[PDB]
Amino acid sequence: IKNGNDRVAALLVKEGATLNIENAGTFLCTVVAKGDSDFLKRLLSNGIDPNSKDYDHRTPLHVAASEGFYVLAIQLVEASANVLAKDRWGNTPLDEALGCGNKMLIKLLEDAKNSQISS
Amino acid sequence: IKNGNDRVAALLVKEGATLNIENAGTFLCTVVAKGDSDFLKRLLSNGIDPNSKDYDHRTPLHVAASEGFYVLAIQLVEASANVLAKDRWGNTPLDEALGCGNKMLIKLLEDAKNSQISS
Amino acid sequence: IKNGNDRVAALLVKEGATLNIENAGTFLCTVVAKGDSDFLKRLLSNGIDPNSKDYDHRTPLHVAASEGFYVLAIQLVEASANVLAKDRWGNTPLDEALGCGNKMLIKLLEDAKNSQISS
Repeated sequence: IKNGNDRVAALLVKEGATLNIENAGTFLCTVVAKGDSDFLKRLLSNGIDPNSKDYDHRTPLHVAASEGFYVLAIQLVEASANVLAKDRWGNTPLDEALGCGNKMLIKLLEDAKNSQISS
Repeated sequence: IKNGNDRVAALLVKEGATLNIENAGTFLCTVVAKGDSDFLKRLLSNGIDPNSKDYDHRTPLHVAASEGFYVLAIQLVEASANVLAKDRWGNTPLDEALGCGNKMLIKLLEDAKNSQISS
Repeated sequence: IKNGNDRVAALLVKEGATLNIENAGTFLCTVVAKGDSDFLKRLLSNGIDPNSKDYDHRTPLHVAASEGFYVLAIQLVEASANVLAKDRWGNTPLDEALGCGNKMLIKLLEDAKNSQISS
């Protein structure tokens, strides 16, 4: 997936494959810091957990909501990632997006909040 | 350095080798979580820059303050990694150290912060 | 858009064309320096996002506030590019608009800021 060879990657999972890496919460939030949207597309297709905690129990939304990757947030929420998490000092990802200020993210956060409320 | 062969590292620095890695701050924010103080000492042996910050602008002082360490903080104090730099959340490491607790290390951190401010 | 042929733009958007550029936020700062309001008005016809910020985190409201414009200030008011976002220097655009002057536009900006805050 790093080299973008999905054809072999597709048949690799068919025969039985999985991702076994450490600090995945810290690793993935580094990827979203660079801003590359192509890289995160094929990771979620292989079942990677999007709610993995970082070194400070920081969800990827904490990095995502602060900077405001509204477009790079639809793919993550397609995996039913939790939005009721907390920051290191205590901050909801939906509240984190609201604090920074983003109308597009607020609507997305409200939809996530509505989905979370509906459960 | 990773393999622990400090003896052979003397020839490398004598030859004129230098340390240069990408996202150094993020690397510094997870080794403290690992707690490899002995391996951390070798990092300071080569004089690596301690002012590196991650995507969240969190210096190693910030995570150490949250971790509530004493021996590592004293070792970090020897490295002299800034005094009080606001992170993404805007909380100074001195405030984080006081808020976290560890009065045995907070008093040392406060004395170090006062000395750093005076200097 | 650059050549001013708005007639072919209607067919292009009907075909489903998208406006994506790199370092977009910096572009909205230099255009208002040139004062091409007619060219700027065409940009909003395609629904370009006005919340983009440069490397200094300066929204188009910030540079317009320093520029002390009135017609453009009325123009970006309809764009609704946030209310008051701190820049690298930490100065809100409303504070910058008030500090710069232009009471003819500052009063309109203050009313727009008050309306944006209420909304």
